[PDB]
Amino acid sequence: SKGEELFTGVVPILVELDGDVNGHKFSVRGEGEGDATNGKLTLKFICTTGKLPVPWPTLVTTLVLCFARYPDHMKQHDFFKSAMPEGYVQERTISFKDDGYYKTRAEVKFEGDTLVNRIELKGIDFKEDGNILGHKLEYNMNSHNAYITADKQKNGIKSNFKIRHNVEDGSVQLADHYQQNTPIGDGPVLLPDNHYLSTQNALSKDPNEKRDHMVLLEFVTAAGITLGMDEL
Repeated sequence: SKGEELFTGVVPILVELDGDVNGHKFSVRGEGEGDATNGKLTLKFICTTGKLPVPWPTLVTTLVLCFARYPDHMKQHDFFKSAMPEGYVQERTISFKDDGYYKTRAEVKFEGDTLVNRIELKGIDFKEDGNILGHKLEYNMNSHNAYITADKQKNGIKSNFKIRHNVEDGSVQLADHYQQNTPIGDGPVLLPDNHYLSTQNALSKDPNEKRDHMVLLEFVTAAGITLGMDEL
């Protein structure tokens, strides 16, 4: 598979999200670029419908793992780029402890020269003055490692991991992610050995932006697969 060859330079990114959480509807559009050689993403997200009714951090994981940096001696475990350009479907349920849950379905694929992430999100059973609908989460994102396993019986990968959102009162809101990815096209895809992605995020604001928005810098790097015997 020559999908990896599509990520050797800097690749423009488009993210479009339609959301509906407890009947609060919203849209987000993001634009930026990805640099898979460094595992680097830089995007600016706009809530195009006005006010985002959930905290920006709760959408970070939903708003392009094909840009993770896989070390050379792990390239054969990079499912995400192998599925390109025909792309993959990314599906999650994100269960917020003692609160509601998101269900997401995304298509990540190339459209022209641009990597596009198109997401449908439905949120259900949230408390209107909980941490999510009540906007009680701090504007940041803790670094986290997410374990990846192959899903042979689906030709894809799966992953479950916990995100820990800092609450404004010092407590922590748990967001349990269950994720599954499957290719869109029928080409050959890499089924990795078990490994993890290591992720860091920096969230900020654009001074000259009055719209509700999030400026995001993200690094994703693959790890967890051992070495030792490499002399070609």
